[PDB]
Amino acid sequence: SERNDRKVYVGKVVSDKMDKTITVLVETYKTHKLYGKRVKYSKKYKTHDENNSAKLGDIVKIQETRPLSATKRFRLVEIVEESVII
Amino acid sequence: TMTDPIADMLTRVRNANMVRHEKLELPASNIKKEIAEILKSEGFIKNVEYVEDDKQGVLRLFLKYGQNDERVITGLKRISKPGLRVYAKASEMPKVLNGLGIALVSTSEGVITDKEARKRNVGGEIIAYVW
Amino acid sequence: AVKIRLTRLGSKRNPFYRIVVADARSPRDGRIIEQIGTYNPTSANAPEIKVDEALALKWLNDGAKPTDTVHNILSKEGIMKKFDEQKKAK
Amino acid sequence: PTINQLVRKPRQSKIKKSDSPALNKGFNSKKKKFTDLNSPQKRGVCTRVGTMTPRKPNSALRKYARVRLSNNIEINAYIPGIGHNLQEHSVVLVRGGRVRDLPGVRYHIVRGALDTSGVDGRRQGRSLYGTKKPK
Amino acid sequence: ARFRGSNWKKSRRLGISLEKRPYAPGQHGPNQRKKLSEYGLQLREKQKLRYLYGMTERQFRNTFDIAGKKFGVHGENFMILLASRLDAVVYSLGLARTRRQARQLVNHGHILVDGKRVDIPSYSVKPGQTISVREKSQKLNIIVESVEINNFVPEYLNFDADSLTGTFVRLPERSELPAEINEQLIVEYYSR
Amino acid sequence: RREEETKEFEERVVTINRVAKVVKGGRRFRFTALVVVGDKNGRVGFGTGKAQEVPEAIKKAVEAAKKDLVVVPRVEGTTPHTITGRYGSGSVFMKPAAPGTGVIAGGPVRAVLELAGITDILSKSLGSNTPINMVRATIDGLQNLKNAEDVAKLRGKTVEELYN
RNA sequence: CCUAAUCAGAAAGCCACGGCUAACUACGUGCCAGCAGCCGCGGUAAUACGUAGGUGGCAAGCGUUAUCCGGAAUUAUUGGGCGUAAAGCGCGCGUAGGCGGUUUUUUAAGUCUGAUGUGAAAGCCCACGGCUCAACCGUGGAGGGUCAUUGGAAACUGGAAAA
RNA sequence: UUAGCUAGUUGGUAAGGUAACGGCUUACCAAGGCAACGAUGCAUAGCCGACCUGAGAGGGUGAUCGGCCACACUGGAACUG
Repeated sequence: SERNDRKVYVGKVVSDKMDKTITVLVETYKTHKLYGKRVKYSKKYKTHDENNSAKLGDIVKIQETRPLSATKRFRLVEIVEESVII
Repeated sequence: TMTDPIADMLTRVRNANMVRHEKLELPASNIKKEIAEILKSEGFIKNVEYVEDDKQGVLRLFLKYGQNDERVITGLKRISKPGLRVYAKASEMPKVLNGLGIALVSTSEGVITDKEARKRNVGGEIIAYVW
Repeated sequence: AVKIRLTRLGSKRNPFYRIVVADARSPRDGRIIEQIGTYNPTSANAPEIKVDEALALKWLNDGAKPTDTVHNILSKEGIMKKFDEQKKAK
Repeated sequence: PTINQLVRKPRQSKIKKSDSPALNKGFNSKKKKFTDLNSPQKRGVCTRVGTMTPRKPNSALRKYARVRLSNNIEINAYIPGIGHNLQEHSVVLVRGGRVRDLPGVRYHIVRGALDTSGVDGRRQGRSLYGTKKPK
Repeated sequence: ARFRGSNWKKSRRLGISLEKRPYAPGQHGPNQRKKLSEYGLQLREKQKLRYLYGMTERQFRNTFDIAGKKFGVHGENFMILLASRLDAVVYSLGLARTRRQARQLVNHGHILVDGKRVDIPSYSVKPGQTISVREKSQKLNIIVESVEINNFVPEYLNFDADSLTGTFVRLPERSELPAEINEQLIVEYYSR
Repeated sequence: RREEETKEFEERVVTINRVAKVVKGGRRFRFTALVVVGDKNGRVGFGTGKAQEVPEAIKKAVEAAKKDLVVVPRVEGTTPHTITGRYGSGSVFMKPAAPGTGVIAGGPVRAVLELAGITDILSKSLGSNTPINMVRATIDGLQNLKNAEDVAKLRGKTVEELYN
């Protein structure tokens, strides 16, 4: 079926030390029920590469795919920004 | 390092109330000019006069006082301050002192008094009450 | 395995059943899917009954087996007449 | 405190404590643990009835009793009213409530529910102390 | 415990009318007694409204807070509700000599609200309603004894005296209801 | 300042204490009593005094009460708007109310507001529970209270564009 | 459930009365017996023990006990404080984090705004209707997301670029 | 006054297996993964629509009623369907 534009989550890479898999760190910031301020808490989405195409420190977005391995689900769609030491 | 310019202007205004001096000096800003204009339009400010020198400001304003030298407001403070920013919808927008006072609020189309902001059904981030 | 059925809701002496689509596995007074109408055996002869008769045809056309009780009321209403006019036509 | 300093800690309270520390009853039998069973009153066998005196400025020979409860704990409770129909080995129902005579006793039994019979020497507070309406 | 008291001693305390009245009840009654604090004033007002119709407190609070539902001022609504009871409608129209006679007339069922039997004095009368006398029982000594005297008639309630039929017309108020009272104290009593 | 016995008045006492002064030998005491005074039509004032007996002390408090006076800006049988009073940790907070509610507050402040002619008003005492400080804070709140005409004259614009 | 007949005859008590908190007199007692939620009563004239009368509250219910919330602003975002009352560590360097000078352009994530789907029903609230009324039940409405998608705005927060 | 936890763990390959994807299981290769934004442990506890309270924000509870989950003297397993 074609009904989902899959949940696209931008983020950055944290490590590349496993075959065809990376650990994208999605970033967002969420509120607090008691007060009304905002604070950011991170996550670490593992991701399925084809040939370890993504690099360390890269900026990339991902999408829902399917359960692919033991606690890794999302696939990459497009590398956003790739660079060297800044 | 100054965390907030609105806090500075409101402290200057209140500290001008406590000793009563017609003239005050404060580095200007676009939001500062707009809120000063709305202050004059409510009736609390006798006159407004911007000046230019290196680089910003410095906004000089002329206060207002009653014939018996009575301060118009009985209090003045902000709501949206750093760390805890605040926002306000169109219907939820508060009526401080009802008609008596007004509620400066910054909107997607510009900063206006509390009234027009509830009339147009467009809210925004409040800045400071005044009453 | 889904059928029109009634869910009683009254308190002790004046029960107030509801017309609603449901699966037979579910409890009579458990969960439902989408409400249509209601039922009331009291305060009037003939009783007071309401019915969707617009989306009720949807569930009869895509599959359901209303009880003979529901047959009575719908035949008194004549929407089941249009249902069979649609079915046995061809 | 500052709002972020209040975000990263749950704004802890001053949670209270109980006034009947045997409002709780441990597991009766067939077990060794102590249940958290709550009750407004507990029965118990009284292993001795005694009498003690309060501290200053009050002075009186105040009548108390130590009782073994269902939860196999040891508490003290003073008997109210005129006359007490109890002694060692007497079972009794127990209420909760502290008295300022002396610590080590913070309950008081209920008169007329258990072996402790109500005293008919009263006619005004009859619904307490077990007295029944006279005619 | 709707009503089984003398109901005079209470009026002796409150100073209100539905030789002996200058005093106060009881042995320590006639001489000097305590002063009145605000809580006492509020309780006195509550009793002065409650014993008037002879109903109870667990009903009083419910009647009070079902008057807190509609719009407008609170007290006036409370009184227009509590004078909208069946006994108020029966007696304040002139079918009795006191409030309790109306209670015995309604619990007996001598009245016919909308020409129907009713056995409660707590029913809420409504506009566009009539009330009858169970015409079989329109000629007992007490009934025709009470109706003949034109005791009083407010303008929100009518009559056909020969036909013994009353009817509600318009919402009353303190201006049209005698035995006028204070509203602020009684509502403030149910605050604390 | 400018006491007047020309208007109607309603004396109202808040509290009485038995207050003592210790000297060598005996122990000297002198009763005290505070009072509030107003005509319940828009004018109010409190009062204090001390004497060796109740009636003389309360008479002193009342005769000193008229000398301090309050304009009581009132509207529609209610305060024009909501405020917070503060005087020496005797904080207090008031807020207008729809008609038919009535003054709800503490005993002393109820007497203060009932005797200043306000019918329906919402408030709650805070901070200290001593009658004197919260009563004085209440009066201070009434001193720095304003109405639509008291402000519309000040600001260049007028009423009917800014109104409760 | 209704018709007709008969009788006030079968159907009422509990708590409290020093203040808080509405409601006092006599007697017994005399730091004993006792009361006690607190402040506290009682050693010979107890409005606080007990009893009698009277009174107040409440009612076919009433009081005690346990538990929870409020009061309690006594976890204080709305809504707390830190000289002396509990509370600034001994101070320094500094990570993570929180916060952010002035102006312009830009993005539209936050924000504001509209629609769409959804937040079962029962329940709370509102309005009405039906059980003699109420309780109750039904009906319908509103309300309810830190919800998702999407159409717009760009002062402010945020992202980028330029002073 | 619970600071390191995890070795089928994490990743891959291949196969098997499951209605299905999946270390779900096997054999081989690799050493990663989780954790101060609170892992793991310990202790308690079914969850929710709601109920009680509170003006409001909140606090407490999960009795009836409905939804979901877990279990049927205790532990293991599988046939039917």
